[PDB]
Amino acid sequence: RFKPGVISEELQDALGVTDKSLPPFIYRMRQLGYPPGWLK
Amino acid sequence: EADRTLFVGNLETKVTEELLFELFHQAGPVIKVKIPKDKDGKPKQFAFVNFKHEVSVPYAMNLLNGIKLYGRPIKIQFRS
Ligand SMILES: [Br-]
Ligand SMILES: [Br-]
Ligand SMILES: [Br-]
Ligand SMILES: [Br-]
Ligand SMILES: [Cl-]
Ligand SMILES: [Sm+3]
Ligand SMILES: [Sm+3]
Ligand SMILES: [Sm+3]
Repeated sequence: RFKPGVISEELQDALGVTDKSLPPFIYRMRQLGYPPGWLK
Repeated sequence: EADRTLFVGNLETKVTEELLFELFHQAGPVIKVKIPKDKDGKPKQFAFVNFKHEVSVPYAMNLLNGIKLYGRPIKIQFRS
């Protein structure tokens, strides 16, 4: 099942995200809506 | 076809196909990511992302264009 915003430690560090902080693209996902390709 | 693919440029040298696969997997199921090589075998600084669904392509543009990987904003372009 798709888990929005659940990412690996490698990707967290690549995105500059510290612990207990939202990935930057999640702020966009919450306004754009659920990814259409994952709709079920 | 090209309907389901994106061009991703301005990649920091440490960006890999694996990393881009995971990131764009957030926009929709990804089939494959390809960072091409030159004749000498050196990876380029851009990638092609192949999605399972065309609908993921405009969404990924809005979700991810300009997001920083290792401090550099990725530059997404449509291929179709
Ligand atoms: Br969310
Ligand atoms: Br790679
Ligand atoms: Br090429
Ligand atoms: Br192209
Ligand atoms: Cl490769
Ligand atoms: Sm088609
Ligand atoms: Sm079409
Ligand atoms: Sm690995």
